[PDB]
Amino acid sequence: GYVPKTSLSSPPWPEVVLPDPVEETRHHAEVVKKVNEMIVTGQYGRLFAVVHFASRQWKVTSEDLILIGNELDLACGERIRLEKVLLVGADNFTLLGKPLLGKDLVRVEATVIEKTESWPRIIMRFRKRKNFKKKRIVTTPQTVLRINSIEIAPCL
Amino acid sequence: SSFSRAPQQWATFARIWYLLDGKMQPPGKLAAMASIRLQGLHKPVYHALSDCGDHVVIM
Amino acid sequence: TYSPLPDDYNCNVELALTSDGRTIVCYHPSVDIPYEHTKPIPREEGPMIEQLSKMFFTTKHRWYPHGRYHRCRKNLNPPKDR
Amino acid sequence: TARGTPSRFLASVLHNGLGRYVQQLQRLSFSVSRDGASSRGAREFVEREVIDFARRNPGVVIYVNSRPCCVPRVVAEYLNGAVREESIHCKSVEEISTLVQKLADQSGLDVIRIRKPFHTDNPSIQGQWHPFTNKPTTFRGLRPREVQ
Amino acid sequence: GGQWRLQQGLAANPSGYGPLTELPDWSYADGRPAPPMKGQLRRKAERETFARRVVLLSQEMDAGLQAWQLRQQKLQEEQRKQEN
Amino acid sequence: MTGKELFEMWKIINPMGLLVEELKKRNVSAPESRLTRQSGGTTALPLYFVGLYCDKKLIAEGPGETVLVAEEEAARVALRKLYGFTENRRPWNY
Amino acid sequence: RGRIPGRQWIGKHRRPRFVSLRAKQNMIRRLEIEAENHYWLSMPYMTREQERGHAAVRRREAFEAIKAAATSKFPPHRFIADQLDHLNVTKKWS
Amino acid sequence: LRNRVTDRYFRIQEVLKHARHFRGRKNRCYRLAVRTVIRAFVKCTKARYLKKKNMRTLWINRITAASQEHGLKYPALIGNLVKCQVELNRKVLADLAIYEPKTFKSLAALASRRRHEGFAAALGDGKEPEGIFSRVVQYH
Amino acid sequence: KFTRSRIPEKVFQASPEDHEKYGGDPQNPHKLHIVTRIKSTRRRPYWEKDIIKMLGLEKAHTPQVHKNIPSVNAKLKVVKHLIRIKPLKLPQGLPAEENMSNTCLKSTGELVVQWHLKPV
Ligand SMILES: [Mg+2]
Repeated sequence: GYVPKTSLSSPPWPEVVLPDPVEETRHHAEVVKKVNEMIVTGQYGRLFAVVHFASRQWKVTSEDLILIGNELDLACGERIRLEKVLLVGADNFTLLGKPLLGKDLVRVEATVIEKTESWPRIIMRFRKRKNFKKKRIVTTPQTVLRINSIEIAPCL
Repeated sequence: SSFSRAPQQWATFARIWYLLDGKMQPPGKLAAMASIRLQGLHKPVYHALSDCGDHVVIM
Repeated sequence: TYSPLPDDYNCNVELALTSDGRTIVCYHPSVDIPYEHTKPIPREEGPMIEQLSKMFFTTKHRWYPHGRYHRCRKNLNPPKDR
Repeated sequence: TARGTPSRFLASVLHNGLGRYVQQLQRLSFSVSRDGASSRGAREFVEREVIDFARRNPGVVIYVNSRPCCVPRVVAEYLNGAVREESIHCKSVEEISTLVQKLADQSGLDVIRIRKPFHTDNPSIQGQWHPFTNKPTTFRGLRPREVQ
Repeated sequence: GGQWRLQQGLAANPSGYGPLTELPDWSYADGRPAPPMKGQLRRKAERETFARRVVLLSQEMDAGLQAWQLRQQKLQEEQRKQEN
Repeated sequence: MTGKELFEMWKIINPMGLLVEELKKRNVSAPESRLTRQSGGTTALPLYFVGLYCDKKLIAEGPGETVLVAEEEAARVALRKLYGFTENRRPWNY
Repeated sequence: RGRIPGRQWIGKHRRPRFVSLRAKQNMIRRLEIEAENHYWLSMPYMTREQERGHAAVRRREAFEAIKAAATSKFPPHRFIADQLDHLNVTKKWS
Repeated sequence: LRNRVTDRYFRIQEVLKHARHFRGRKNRCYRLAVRTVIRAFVKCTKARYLKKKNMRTLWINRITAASQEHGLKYPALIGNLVKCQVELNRKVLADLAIYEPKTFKSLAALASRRRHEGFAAALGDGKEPEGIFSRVVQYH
Repeated sequence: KFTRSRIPEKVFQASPEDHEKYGGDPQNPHKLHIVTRIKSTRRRPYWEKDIIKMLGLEKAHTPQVHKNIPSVNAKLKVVKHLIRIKPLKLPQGLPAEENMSNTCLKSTGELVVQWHLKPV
């Protein structure tokens, strides 16, 4: 099945050889241990987190503010835990969920700072030459939350 | 990181100089690369209103 | 020896999976610029608009003034974030 | 519309949640009337709900003034100095209660368009992207086509 | 990439069924569970109605088959009885 | 002080001098300014990333419009790192 | 130059339309779906005789509910409490 | 003139207030201001769909920029992240690219890793062991 | 004239090749169809619109369970070009009253009776 070297004899892309599964799993374990030791020793500063709240994903950090477009049925100043954290990251390492990280791994806590109504939004419908004109004013409830802390535990 | 506000902004919105060599190169592919760089579409901070273009020198 | 991406720029990425395989760990320490990859520190309206355009690699149009309407429409106390 | 209206950025009065939550509302002045069908709901609210609300929110001073009025009103004064005046004219007890609770839970910041649904004072932890990130460095820092 | 999700058996839309959406979005810092989300309650009601309809249809079809079998019996032993 | 910068709160002059003094106290060789990266050197909008190297080891680097400004900002960055008030430092605990 | 007489897409001389590989693939995908539909419809569970009357009771009960809803249409009740509550519009204090 | 309108001033002002920032007589004459304001409100209503569409387009453009910086294409990055079962959306991906370049480099490395695992699986089609990252967590 | 289409019966007579391809045994046929409207009734005949409404497939991509009986099959044959039909599978059997509230219809067409939302 030999083919002389021509422009089309071999694919343009380079040939990649993935590491053997056994040695690669050993390396995986070593890297996980290293990152776990970093967490144990607290060798991280600010932590950010991609957290799925409401229906969206927010990139979040301690002291951050988030505007959820609805009432949450929570008294202002009440503390909450955001449970759907997709990603937690530090300066030197990041942990990715599949698709969600563990509760024992990540704890993101927020506080319901404010409950408000959005500024009036105009919904205008108009069709030319049909006497079709309509106007509506809508104020969507909103809650402002402040993300107090993002804590990680050595559970890798 | 840890930069002051003005230096950080300058570094982020600095315009870079790229060099293309057109010898035996298709003018269309050269133009595609040059247009991307000129628009700044190669920058993650790209926005049509940010004037994030970069200089392209084609020899 | 396999590396998904070159490690000569930005952080050195090392991917891993926890034993349960339910979470990916990424170790990406930043790469410092080698000292050898560094150099030592060295030690009228028409003509004006043409000079400015040459200096800043722009067109003449932006350097012309604007009317009072636009000047007073411009917001002098814009909201500031961060 | 947004272009015809002022806008601001999401913010808190004094980083209201970092150390401790502080109720931004501080004063509630209810101008009510002894007589007048407009302030019937206001009178019922003063009778049945204002005391409970006052004891629930000890940080808010409530001044109930009953004087001849055609349009009963509630004036909410917040810590940041904002004053919001609302009409409780011909509003039922439930409507007045919901309005008062909304004022209590609402901050003094202007109710205008908010440019971003989020506000970070430390957006970057790994370093904000600049053109020289993800760019390899060359030996002796030689720019392209440099001879020496 | 919904085709890959379909192949793996997940919802083509990640916003569909799955932990990412059906799990509670939050809980009290004390650990107390949050009240069920409105969307989750509606989805649970819809799945309950779907399951109840599935059961109803299957039971109706089984009952119809049993009734048809019983009718065929009745016919067979009748035919035999007036044959004898 | 949330969101504030070290030298936004504490005005200083001669950050290079402060850095030299601090490194002398910490028994580290005096920093060497070095041109790590540059762009548009001859233009009216240059960028200069200047790094401070001690014992051929990068301690910090800073951007600027001119080389002097870049060096001054790199000194500020090095001071922030030495004092542990980096932007990505551990957030205050409440 | 290059005019299409009259209106595009309607006249005798219409603007030519050409099928792209994208459209061909879309149509093929839909055809595959419909072929699978044919397969899954080609295997009935019960026969017509077996199904005869197996849902008659439920259908009759559903129509009985519909008829009851239709025939229960009748004006709502009226209450002295509702009539007298209007006197509260002039409720005052003392 | 038994009954006459006395609020016409305020009725006109309800529109002129929204028309104040227009150009020409459209900000002064009601006969013109009303038409312009109706058009402006209709545009504002219709602009929410375009706002969402343009936000997604901008996120895709920025993700493409970052992926090209790391040597990948946007389709490859997105598809391989999905295959890795990382459900980061385009907004968050663009935010990471702008503000967390090292995290985005890690994500691009993961996407390329999964892409190469898929290529290896296709090449050695059969019952060869599944790629380490290719393995999919199953939820029940 | 455009009229209602009479599909020849031979179209709905599966072959062994089809059985192998689609994984369905001619004996022991499936009891219930999962039907999803994947096509708009707009630009289609009013009779197809009415059949879709009868089957309750007004919302697109919303699965509906139907009996695999000749009459429902006739309606599905009428509107087959607008719908996707799959066999409902019950790996754990029919849901019981105890687990009626924990069911979920997975994209594979299986109505699992336990939905824990936890990794296996
Ligand atoms: Mg024409």
